[PDB]
Amino acid sequence: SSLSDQLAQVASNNATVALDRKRRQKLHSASLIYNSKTAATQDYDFIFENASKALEELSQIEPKFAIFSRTLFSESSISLDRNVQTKEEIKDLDNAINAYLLLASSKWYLAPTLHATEWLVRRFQIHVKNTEMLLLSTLNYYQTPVFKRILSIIKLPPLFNCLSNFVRSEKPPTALTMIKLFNDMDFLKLYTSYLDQCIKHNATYTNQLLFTTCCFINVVAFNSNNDEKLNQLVPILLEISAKLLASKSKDCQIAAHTILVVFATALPLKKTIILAAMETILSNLDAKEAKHSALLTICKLFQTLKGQGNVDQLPSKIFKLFDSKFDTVSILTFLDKEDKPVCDKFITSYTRSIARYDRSKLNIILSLLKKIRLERYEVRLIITDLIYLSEILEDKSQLVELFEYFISINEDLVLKCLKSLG
Amino acid sequence: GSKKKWKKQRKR
Amino acid sequence: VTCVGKTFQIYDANTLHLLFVSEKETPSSIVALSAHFHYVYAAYENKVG
Amino acid sequence: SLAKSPASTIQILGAEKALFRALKTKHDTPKYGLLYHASLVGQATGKNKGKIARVLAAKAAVSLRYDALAEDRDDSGDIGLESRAKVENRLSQLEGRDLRTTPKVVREAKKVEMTEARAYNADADT
Amino acid sequence: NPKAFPLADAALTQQILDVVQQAANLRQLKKGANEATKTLNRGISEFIIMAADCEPIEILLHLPLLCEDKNVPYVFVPSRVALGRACGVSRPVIAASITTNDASAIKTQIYAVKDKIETLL
Amino acid sequence: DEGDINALTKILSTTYNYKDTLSNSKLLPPKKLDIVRLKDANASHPSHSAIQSLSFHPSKPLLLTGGYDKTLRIYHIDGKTNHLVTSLHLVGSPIQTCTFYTSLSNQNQQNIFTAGRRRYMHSWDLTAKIEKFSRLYGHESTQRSFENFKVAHLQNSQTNSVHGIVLLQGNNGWINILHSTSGLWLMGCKIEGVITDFCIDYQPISRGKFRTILIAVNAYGEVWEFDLNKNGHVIRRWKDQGGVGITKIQVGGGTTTTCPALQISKIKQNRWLAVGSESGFVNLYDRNTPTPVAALDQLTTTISNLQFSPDGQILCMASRAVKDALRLVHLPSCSVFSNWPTSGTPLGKVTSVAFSPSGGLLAVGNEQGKVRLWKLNHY
Amino acid sequence: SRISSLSFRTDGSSHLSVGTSSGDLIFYDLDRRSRIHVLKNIHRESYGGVTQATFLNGQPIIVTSGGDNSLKEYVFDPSLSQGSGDVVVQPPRYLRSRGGHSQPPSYIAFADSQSHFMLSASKDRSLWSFSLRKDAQSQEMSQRLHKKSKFPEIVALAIENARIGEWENIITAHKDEKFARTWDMRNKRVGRWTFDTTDDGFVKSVAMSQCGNFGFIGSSNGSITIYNMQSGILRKKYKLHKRAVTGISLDGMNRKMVSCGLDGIVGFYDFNKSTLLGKLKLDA
Amino acid sequence: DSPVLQSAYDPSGQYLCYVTVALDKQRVGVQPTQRWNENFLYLEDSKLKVTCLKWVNVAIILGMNNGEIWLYSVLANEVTYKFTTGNSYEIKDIDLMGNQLWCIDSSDAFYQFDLLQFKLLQHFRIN
Amino acid sequence: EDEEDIALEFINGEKKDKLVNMNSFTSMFDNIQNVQMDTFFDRVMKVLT
RNA sequence: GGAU
Repeated sequence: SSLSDQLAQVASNNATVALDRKRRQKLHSASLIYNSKTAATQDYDFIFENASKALEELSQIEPKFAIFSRTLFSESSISLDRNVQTKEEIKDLDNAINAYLLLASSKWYLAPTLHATEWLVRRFQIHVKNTEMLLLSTLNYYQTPVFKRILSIIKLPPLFNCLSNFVRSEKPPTALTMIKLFNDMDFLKLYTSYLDQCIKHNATYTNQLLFTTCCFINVVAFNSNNDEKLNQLVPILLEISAKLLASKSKDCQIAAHTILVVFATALPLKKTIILAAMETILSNLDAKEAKHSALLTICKLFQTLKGQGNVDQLPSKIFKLFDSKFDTVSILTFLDKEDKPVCDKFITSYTRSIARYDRSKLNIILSLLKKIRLERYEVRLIITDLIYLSEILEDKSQLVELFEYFISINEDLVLKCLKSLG
Repeated sequence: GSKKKWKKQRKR
Repeated sequence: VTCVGKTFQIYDANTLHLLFVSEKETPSSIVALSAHFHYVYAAYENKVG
Repeated sequence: SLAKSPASTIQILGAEKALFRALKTKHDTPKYGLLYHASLVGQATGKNKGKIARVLAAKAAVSLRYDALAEDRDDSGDIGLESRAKVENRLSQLEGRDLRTTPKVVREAKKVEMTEARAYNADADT
Repeated sequence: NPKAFPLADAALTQQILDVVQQAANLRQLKKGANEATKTLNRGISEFIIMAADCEPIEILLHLPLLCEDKNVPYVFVPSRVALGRACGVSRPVIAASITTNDASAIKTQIYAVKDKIETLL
Repeated sequence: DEGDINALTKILSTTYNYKDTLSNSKLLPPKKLDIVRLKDANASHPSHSAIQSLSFHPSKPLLLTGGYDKTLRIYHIDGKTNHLVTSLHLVGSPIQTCTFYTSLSNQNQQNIFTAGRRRYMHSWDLTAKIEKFSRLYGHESTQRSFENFKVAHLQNSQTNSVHGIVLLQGNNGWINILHSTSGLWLMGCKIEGVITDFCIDYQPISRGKFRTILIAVNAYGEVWEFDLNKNGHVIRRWKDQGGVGITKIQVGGGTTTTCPALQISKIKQNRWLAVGSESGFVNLYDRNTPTPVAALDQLTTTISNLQFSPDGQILCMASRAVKDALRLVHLPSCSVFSNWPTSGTPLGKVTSVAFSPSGGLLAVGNEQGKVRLWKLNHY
Repeated sequence: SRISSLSFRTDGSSHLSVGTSSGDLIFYDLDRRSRIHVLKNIHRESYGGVTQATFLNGQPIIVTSGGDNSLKEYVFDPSLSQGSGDVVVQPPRYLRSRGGHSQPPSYIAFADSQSHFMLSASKDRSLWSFSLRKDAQSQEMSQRLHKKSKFPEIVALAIENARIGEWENIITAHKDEKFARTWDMRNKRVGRWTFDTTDDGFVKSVAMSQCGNFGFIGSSNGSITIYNMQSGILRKKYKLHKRAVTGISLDGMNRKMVSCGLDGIVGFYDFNKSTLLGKLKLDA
Repeated sequence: DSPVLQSAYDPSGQYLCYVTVALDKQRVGVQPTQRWNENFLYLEDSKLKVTCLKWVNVAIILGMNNGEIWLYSVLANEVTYKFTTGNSYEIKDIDLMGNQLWCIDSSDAFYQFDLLQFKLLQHFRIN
Repeated sequence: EDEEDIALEFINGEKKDKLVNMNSFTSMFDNIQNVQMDTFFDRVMKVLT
């Protein structure tokens, strides 16, 4: 490799050493609150005074911020330089700073954060070294003027190349360009890891989830034509929903519901994946709003199935999990509302499961069928098993009434199924 | 346009 | 080292350039090849060369 | 009278001086007229200002000529509201455009040089 | 749709839509309410056609006022899609205008359709 | 290091293939179509005129072609040789349409009907046993020529007998119905305006009972429905929304001319209905003041050919005005396929289209006398 | 799936490469318990897929081999993320390889007088160029057509070098094919001309003049057609043989041309004057 | 080319069995050499193909690409029995001597069968 | 009855669903500010429905 | 799909 390229690496390593006067102004002129000329006029102590008060306000909003007073916003931190710090001690700074950005995550709209984050920029040059963590955190405020100030002062990493246009630009980045960054498979893994920490740390908030949800769903749309890439999106994006569903937070769970539905409509998937998808949806289904979204997501997935076994009965484990989280009355209420989405395929599997595993709920089968019109073939499948029930299960009033219901509706088809089966 | 004299062609 | 029918060839990993080839063809096709520093052990039928 | 007018006039109703002078002198005509001071036009930028002016004026006629010729109009402004949403959607996608080409993520062609590494010796086993 | 009056019957719509399709080929057709409005301002329109089903119908209720003032014939058809269909465009057209041309090759039936529309009014 | 919430994570680990295999799936993909070209049918023996009509034999592996050359060239389509079985030149009879016919009851009966711009029509039982139909029994005024004719099955309910019928297009909204074998004028049907196109739909009644319905459309968009089991009486009238200058009409999802049945029980109703126009829009209707489900707009010329797949999943629509004016539509998604046809796809001025009863083969004729064959790998 | 090979990365990354008879190579990060990436169809399944895959000791380079007569090397580039690089692992990229025909070659020819390259055709429908030196460089001729699956296996081939670098200098015949295709050795790509027998026959014999200006095509029906390499335009047609012509040669002098056919006659022609100098009949 | 993909006389030479393609489906038919039979066995699957034709002394053994051997009775016009190998690979050839029946797969594995007992006797591969 | 009849019946039973195109969710960003995310999922459903 |  050329001496220039090998030399270029050297410059990156000591980009922040502040070697001569000229380098010092560029490093010190960086500011998120003030302009370049005033920033160079400032001194660290004055910066510490403002940042110290800002954190105190932040501490009142959230007690967790007070801990950084002991480590990052301490008076002795004024005399701390990163260039003079050894390898092991540097990661410890990297751990502390990375934690701090996460607590800044839900508060940048507040003014004091910018004053507090200024000290880290001016003292610790996070915009130079911890570049990626700062962008990934601030990413949903891309209309906000703070974000524009970030781009002007910061050197974009290779993955954030799309934003170079809006660096020192009067217009903010457009929502379209943000799709393009997410379209890159590599970046998805970056945002993947970043999101995983927040789930583990319970630091996620709605605006993150709203923007986070709003983007991947578009990546599905932008890759809709190209099936091969859509396949490459399955390992990474579904794995997100796994972590989001595992989270206790209802917002995280419902966020995953938005994610899951669009892929299934976008792509036909194996039933086993969809079967696996249900258990996670139902395993950590606690919040009220989560069930309503889940009970919509559940049926939409079943609508996507277009293969043999489309309306086959759910497995034993799945059936007991579903009814536990959704009593029969609840799904009856679901079928009561006139604005119900199309859910015939899910019900047909649901009714067949009831007959297979429980004898008591057959009288609900009669009620369920009346509420919803099932497909022609789907009705026939219901005939087929119920015929087996009569031969095996002892003839019940609800059992014959189910027959009588079908005697009233489309009498001929009952004979065909009887003809084919006995 | 098509301009065969204009050929009878629908405008999208 | 790669087996080629009754003979073997040695390629440089850095450039995939041929370095050596077996002086003679073995009486039987080689079944296994083991390389250890400057020596390569070739097995064919009941004889290991 | 304004309702009777077409959308073409409504956008350029306030720049007759520049209009008729431009028409007679073979020069470009006004594209904003009186409508330049509308909030939506202010939101637009560059050449998109001309676009939204045309789009807004067409809907301005739509909202207006409902108001003028309605026998039993409800004093709610609903048609204007849906008309407003359409223009806002038009503005959003129009502004969502980037004339400047996106830069691609650079993936340079680099070179790997093999390096010798220490390996455990099996003679010690034997 | 009481406002749209007079409304052409099924048979009368035939000849009108036929002429409109012809006028499209010979570049004697002006499509769109405002573009129809301009013809009336310039007095270059044989007659103006509108669609009855358009919602809100008030978007076109100005053309009768222009047409009456300028003594220009006008008439309504039941469907806007069919109007834009005959015009030869992929979008619905709720109103269109036939430009005045005494040298046109399709002049006669335009007057014939015009004469009937006189009778309808 | 050495229901359960982590189920979904495990299944992703198991496989790196997540797209469901379309082999098990029986519904064709919405946007991607798997098509491979085969050898031409006429390559063994070329035609000297345009392929006016194409028709697959219901059961036997035979393809029939007709054109102004005045010959019934039939080919044994196998996809690799496609040799000629026989040819029948008919002097002074330009061929505008031809079709196979098999009696719904007597499967042994096989016949071919061919007609043109003449006041006579020829039938061919299967030297050649050829016979000419030229008597209308007093209705000669209503008809000028037999160039446009379709063959359907009529059940006489009062006797339960079933037989074929020949349908014709009259001068002024008239439809003449003739006996397939005896050629007898059975009934006549009328609509207002100029008749442009008609088709046939069958509605099963009970075991062994079905009714045949004639669907007729005017250029404007009025659609008439006639019950031929009840003396051709009107049963329903409706208009094609946004319809003007209608050109063609067809049904799909059940039995039809392209997908005939072999016995009574096989009779099925068509769940689809599409209507063409000179401009090129096609309004699709779900037969199950109607409103179209979709309004296709891809082609910009007159609809000259419109045909449904035997299963009713694909709509094949074509126009003869310009070259390569052929599109395939997925159903019920109503989305046009993109991968095929391509710029390099050889189609020319499409003039004839044919769907095989089974096997998913496509035959497309052009002005140049070339019938190009394709296979749908999905079937 | 069926495992055929295994290998671990010893470059400091807890990575395992698993090879499968299906021809797919998968990489798994043991520490993170995730699949890094999958390489599909690197080696033909029909021939055992990946017979052997080994990480080089202490490098990010992995060597992959199979029964399809091909050896490939794949390298894992450094992460483009300044941090969390272990998450951001770049997919392995093709570095270099050596390979040849997957089936026994059907025809061979010497590329140059210096004898540094060989042209070889096999039943695998591929035309290859093999070096005769220690470099062992091997390339497959590009079949991407010029604008004015693999082609059928080559049944005949001729090469000249008089006008190399100026236009097409190779002619070949394809089985069950009624025209011949041109190849250009300098560009290592298909030529822009195709020669047809013009007599509804398959190509059975191909030859070129020493000057490199005339191409000779032998049909199965006994006709000989003459084309120009640079213009690909038919010039003359000779029709003496009634059966297939199996051999066609023009002397280096470009005066006397010789032909032979399955009918057993040998035709002697004056290329300059286009006259039948003589005809000789042999027993077989 | 010829429409007849494969053909075979009977040992007496009096009856010829031929396999041909109808649309995408292969059909097997038999005709009397000395002198019309319109009855053809039809392969319901397009992918299925007939690889081998062998008469028996009135049955014909049919080798499939599916990896199984069929015994077909011309009189009944149906497959009486199907000998299925463990592997799914296409059969490349078939030969018969009385009860002894030998087939080979694309894996180059020899197989032996018995018509009387309807059983796979042995399977082996020779280097 | 035959299996192909069952297959065609199942085919007929299938009904259309609106597909997701290029510009289906771009407007989500316009109305992403100060919106309850339940309503966001509901809007996603409405556009998907 | 094609040129580039």
